[PDB]
Amino acid sequence: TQSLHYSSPRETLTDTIMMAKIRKNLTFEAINQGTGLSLAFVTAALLGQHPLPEQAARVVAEKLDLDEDAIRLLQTIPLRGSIPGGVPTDPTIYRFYEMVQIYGSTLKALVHEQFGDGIISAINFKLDIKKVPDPDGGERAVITLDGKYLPTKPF
Amino acid sequence: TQSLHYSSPRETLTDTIMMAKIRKNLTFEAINQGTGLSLAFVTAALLGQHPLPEQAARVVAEKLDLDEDAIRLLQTIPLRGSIPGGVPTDPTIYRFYEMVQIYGSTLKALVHEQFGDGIISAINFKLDIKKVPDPDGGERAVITLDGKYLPTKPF
Amino acid sequence: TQSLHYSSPRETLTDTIMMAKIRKNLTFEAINQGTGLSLAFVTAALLGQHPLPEQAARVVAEKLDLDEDAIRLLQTIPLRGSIPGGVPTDPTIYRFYEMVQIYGSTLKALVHEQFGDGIISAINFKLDIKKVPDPDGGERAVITLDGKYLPTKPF
Amino acid sequence: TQSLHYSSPRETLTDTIMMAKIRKNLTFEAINQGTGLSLAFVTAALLGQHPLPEQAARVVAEKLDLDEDAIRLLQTIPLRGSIPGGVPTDPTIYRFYEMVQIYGSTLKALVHEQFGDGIISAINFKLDIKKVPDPDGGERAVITLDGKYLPTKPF
Amino acid sequence: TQSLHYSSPRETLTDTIMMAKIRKNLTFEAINQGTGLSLAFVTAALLGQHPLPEQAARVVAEKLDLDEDAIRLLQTIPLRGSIPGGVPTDPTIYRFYEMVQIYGSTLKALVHEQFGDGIISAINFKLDIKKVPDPDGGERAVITLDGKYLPTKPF
Amino acid sequence: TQSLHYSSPRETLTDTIMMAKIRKNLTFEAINQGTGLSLAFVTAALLGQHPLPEQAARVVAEKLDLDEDAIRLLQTIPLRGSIPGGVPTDPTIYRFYEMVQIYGSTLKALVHEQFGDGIISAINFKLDIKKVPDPDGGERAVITLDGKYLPTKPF
Amino acid sequence: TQSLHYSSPRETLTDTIMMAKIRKNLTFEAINQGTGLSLAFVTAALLGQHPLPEQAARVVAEKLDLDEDAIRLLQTIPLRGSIPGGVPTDPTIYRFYEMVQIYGSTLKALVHEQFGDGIISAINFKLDIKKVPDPDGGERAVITLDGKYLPTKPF
Amino acid sequence: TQSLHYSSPRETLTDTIMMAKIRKNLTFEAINQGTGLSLAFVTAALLGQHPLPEQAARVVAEKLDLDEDAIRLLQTIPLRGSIPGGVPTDPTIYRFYEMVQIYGSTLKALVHEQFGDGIISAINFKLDIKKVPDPDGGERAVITLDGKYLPTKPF
Amino acid sequence: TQSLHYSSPRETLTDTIMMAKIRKNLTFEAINQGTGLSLAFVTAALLGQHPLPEQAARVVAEKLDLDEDAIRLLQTIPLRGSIPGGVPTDPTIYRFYEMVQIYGSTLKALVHEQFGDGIISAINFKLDIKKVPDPDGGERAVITLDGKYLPTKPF
Amino acid sequence: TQSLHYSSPRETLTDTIMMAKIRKNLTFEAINQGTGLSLAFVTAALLGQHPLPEQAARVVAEKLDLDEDAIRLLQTIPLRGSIPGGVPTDPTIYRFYEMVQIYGSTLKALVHEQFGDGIISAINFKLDIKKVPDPDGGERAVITLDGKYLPTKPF
Repeated sequence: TQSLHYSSPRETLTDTIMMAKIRKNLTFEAINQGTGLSLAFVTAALLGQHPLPEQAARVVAEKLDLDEDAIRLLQTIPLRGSIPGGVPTDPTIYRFYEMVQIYGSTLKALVHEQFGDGIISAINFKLDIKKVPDPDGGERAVITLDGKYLPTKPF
Repeated sequence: TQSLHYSSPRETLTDTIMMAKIRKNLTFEAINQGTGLSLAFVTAALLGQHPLPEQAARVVAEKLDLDEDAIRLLQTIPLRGSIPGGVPTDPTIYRFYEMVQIYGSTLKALVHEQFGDGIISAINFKLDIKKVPDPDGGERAVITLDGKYLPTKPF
Repeated sequence: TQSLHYSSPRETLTDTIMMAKIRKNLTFEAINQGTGLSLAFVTAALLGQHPLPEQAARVVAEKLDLDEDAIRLLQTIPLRGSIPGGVPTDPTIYRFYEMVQIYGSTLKALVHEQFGDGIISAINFKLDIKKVPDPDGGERAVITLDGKYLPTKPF
Repeated sequence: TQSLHYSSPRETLTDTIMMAKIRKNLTFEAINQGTGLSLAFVTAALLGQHPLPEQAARVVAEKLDLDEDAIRLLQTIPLRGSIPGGVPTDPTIYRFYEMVQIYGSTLKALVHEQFGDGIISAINFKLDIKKVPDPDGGERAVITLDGKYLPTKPF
Repeated sequence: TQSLHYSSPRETLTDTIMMAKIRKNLTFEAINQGTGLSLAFVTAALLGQHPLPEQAARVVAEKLDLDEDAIRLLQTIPLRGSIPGGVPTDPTIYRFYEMVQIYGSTLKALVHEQFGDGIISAINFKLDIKKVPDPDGGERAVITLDGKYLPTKPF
Repeated sequence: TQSLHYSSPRETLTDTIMMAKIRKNLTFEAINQGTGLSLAFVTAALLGQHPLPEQAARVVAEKLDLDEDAIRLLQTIPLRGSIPGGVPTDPTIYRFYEMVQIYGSTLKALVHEQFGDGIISAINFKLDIKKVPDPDGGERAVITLDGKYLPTKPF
Repeated sequence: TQSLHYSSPRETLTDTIMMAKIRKNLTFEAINQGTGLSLAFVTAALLGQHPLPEQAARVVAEKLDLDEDAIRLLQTIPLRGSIPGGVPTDPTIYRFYEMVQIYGSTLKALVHEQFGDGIISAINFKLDIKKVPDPDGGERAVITLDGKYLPTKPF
Repeated sequence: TQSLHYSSPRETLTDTIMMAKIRKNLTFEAINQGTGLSLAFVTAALLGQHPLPEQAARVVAEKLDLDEDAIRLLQTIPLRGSIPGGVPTDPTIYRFYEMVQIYGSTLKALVHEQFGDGIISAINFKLDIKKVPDPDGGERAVITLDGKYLPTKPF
Repeated sequence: TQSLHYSSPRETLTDTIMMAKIRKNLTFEAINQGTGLSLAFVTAALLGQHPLPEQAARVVAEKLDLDEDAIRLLQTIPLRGSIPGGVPTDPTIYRFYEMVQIYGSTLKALVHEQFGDGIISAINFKLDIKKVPDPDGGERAVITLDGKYLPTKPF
Repeated sequence: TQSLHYSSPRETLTDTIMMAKIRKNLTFEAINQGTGLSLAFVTAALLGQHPLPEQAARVVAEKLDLDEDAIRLLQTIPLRGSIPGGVPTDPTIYRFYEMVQIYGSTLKALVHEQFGDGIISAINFKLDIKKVPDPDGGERAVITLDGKYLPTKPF
């Protein structure tokens, strides 16, 4: 599996993808139909953060009119990172950034209390987002971060 | 309810709290017994990120030998933020920071697709962490971020 | 409703809008006539910070000679943020930045005193600017920031 | 009128003031009674961002048990700035920071359109915060920024 | 008068201006003949930091062979700031930056002693530079900064 | 003449000086009477930016009740720089910082046009502040930066 | 097992350890005798980057005269990170920093080629340093970084 | 041997190289066959961090369809550095960055203990990566950093 | 003599120069033959850091196939600075950067001890590089920094 | 020889050294008599950038009245770096920083032309400063940087 150490070719591909999606007024849910993969994984891949397996790349390529060069690039492992410079200003992204700023020390404390020394993985890891009704009217998003506990063992 | 615009008095209190917890070899779960509040909220408060109601402040104060000045400070709204300088280096905290760096644009995209313009709140918001078994051996942490959808409406 | 996680396409559209506005010597007030929306909101959208509803987008597009791709892009939710790098050097923008630097702790202190724990929203939010005469000669700007109070409650 | 070019002595006085306010469970509104000055100005002065005139300094000192060294220091012009490092992490302050990040270019645009070249002053300037009911239940903060227009004229 | 909230179109114009000036081997003094404006103001405008009024723009446009689009853009209020990133490395610019680094606290102290609380304006402001002989051989530059004092008064 | 490569000793001495100046209600002009040196030079020295000759160090020491250790430290060449971090937030200091941000490229252009390649010195340099009335009411500061021209010649 | 979200207490302990090591002229190899653990791990723990098991903590505490509070702190999981601000200036540390700056893209490229998508762990990880003779005279250091491959798999 | 002090021409060549490698679905191991040099060195050179000797440049050029301009550029000494801005966000590179962040002080300590004052070279230096089975299933990467010891000797 | 306040025109010219130098396989010493100027001065000019006198500009232009526009640009005083962002990552440049980081306070201390208050000039300044054999085998660079002492005198 | 990975204890020692040197009015030249070492090396060590061998430490300790704890700490290898934050503001240090900013690319270019690929060492390295008369009046400093060339060779 090929990989890139710089982001500019994948950012160009992502821009080609987004302009086709907006021109055709598609949803990510619709683009993902037939990949057999979870919506969050494929969306992240279309946005430049994961490789797609070849079959999923060709399924999404048919819906967005991508050429063979684009299909090849969609299968490459990218230089990951979706917030240029690390600190977002967009309010939607910032709220998730803010959760980590405020609750980061609590997450560390409770991980070590309940699991032990080590980390919760961001690689052996699954993300998903669910819309649920709010009991007081309106809607809520339940974002689930599901990661393997990897212990730190004295050697 | 009183508030502070600078963090040094609360950091001093947090250090008093942690040295009592380590000296007495207590868990956060044990300190929280009798508050009637969720473990994640009270842990964040002990770590300097929330005010406690007076009853919860006095319950935890009895377990950690805190004086009346400390009880008063525990009830104040703090200057929040738990990662000095915004960018963590500790690997445990960093993994949560990393999730937002990689999946931030995906979260934005799927929020706007499934909810619309606006944000998922970090204020009308609940966090919790659950330990569950991994089907392949080991354990996993399921962290749930549960926030109200607040729309952006043209005016 | 479509959205973008990166700013380059909306920055290009904004430049197209600004060069047409300058070539035609139009005002924002004149562009805004007949949009059904407030001048501050539509101006922010033209400058790349909000989506416009379809009919308002078509009204401004006719005055500025924009095509159907530009009309679609005007309706997309953007990656928000109008000050590259966060810190402005332009004196006009800097004064508003400076108001927050100097009065930020005062705002926090009085929000908590008069409302309680939590925030004043920048999303459930309206801005407007009004010109008033100064009694000592000259003119003043009255800028109104009108945000919903969102409480932080123990959970 | 004396002044300081560094913040540490004034930060010590602000800490002494906040610890007294919290000990006595006072409000800024109650501390301000009898100064004849606006709540936002006097609050900012107590938080280290303005000098107070002598009579106002003596009124607030009597409620906070300040001594003569502290009364003299409260009358000094400080090195202003209330957000260490410029970028806030506290959510309450951040929302006002975010307002400028999002609408900064819009404010510039409308200032130049409605007033002309130049700035809206942050010095010939008045700030106030008002609480009002939201018609849908809850409350809103109406923050007014009232600044003189100073034009940039070719010489 | 029109304005821009981003610098790229004006940077392009400034480049066109400088390339014609170097190609024609002109001085700013000669370009400024007949504008009715001072050399420092017009030089700053040509370098992208001020608008020119229409007739002065046409006077400089004739000497530099600029088109009507360029003339219109010369009349726009720019996004101001002449040092990318804020910190200069060029020795000539750095010396003026260094004067403020070293004497900044002295300037604050003496402004407050001789004028009072408030600022010396950078907008109600005139700059000029004169060359005078040095009595011990050589030449000196006398740069004069002439700014209005704007008091900070209790409100 | 002794020198220091770190600022903390002169920062402590500057604090000693300012606490005495405020306690005694002195002006810098009064402290400087009898040094035979310029107010701006001696003020900068008291604020940690220059050494004083012994005679001048003893004159200011008598006014401020400084001891022989402080007199020796006043004669030491300091590590210069009066704005921690380089970027000021205090409005009074920032205005002078802004003057360089806005007019830095103009200063460069006109130095090279009127003097040649090289720099205007900040070392062979004199600073002075004058207060003059403004015709429209109020007052203006005329700040004079007078520096040697030092050419850059090929080698 | 206890943990800390801030580094100040472990930095204090590390200083106590280092002053005893220097006063007693001990080596890390001698302190490590009888801990049952590897020299690199125990050295990192003494320098504030790992917890020690209780018995190993007592072994090193006896050699360095540490008390029971220090022994408890040695067993706490710390806030990890050994380079304040991320970027070292010390030449010895900088060379290892430089290896990553220069070869980072090569490491990523060869990890993906030889293992696949994912990471080489810094937690399931062992470090050791060995001294070997250089054939051309002198000595070399062979530093071994031994990390588990953690794949990124489509989900 | 020619060299460049800026990276953009070499970044263009690296892009041409990566697009060819991806188009032809080649491995670095396959590209390196016939150079007689180590895989890590040649990979780094292809990624823009080393010059290649002429014969090695011609061997890799033939597999990637490089022309004579590109062969000459591959032989030039580049401006080295593979992480724009110094701080990586890509998780694969970050783990190696994190190794230095955590163990940097330990490496310094053990270098000085086992070798003496001075540095472990990053120039007289060899890097290699080896894949080995993990006894518990899966695989590990053994990365060897092999650097000359250069002492700091008092002169 | 003309001057520029932005670097992009000389960066383009420097690229033109280096592509010709590499294509032609020239040395800087060969390019400089016949200018009557020092290799370090002319090399810095070619790399965008000085203007050349006309005679020298035409000598280098003939060797490099530069046209009359490039000759005019070579005579222009540039915006100086050769390390984007100030901090180099290239090992060759970094070593000189490191020399100042390590010995900066020593240079200050010894300048003030041996010369007095003031600076060693980087403007009235000459740089040169010599290669000499090392007694132990290999080679050494002797770099000479020769600058005017400029005293700081009270005013 | 012992070493430290943090700078605070050595900064404290350096302060003790400088206060005794200023109190006794000594020169570094006089302190260095009888050490057997060069003035630049010993000055750097006193300023916290090098260890001294034991007998030289005792020689300087006698002249500055340092204790046995101080003598031991003078012998430790420090965490090196003499400019907090990397960027100096002091004019005397800044001039040497500026020499590297301006001539850094020229130094790289000429090192590669005259030596080859690799670096000029900052560790196998000697620095000295000499005062020489200027033929046009005044004095100059000749600073010599003498570093070993370390080649970068293919492996």
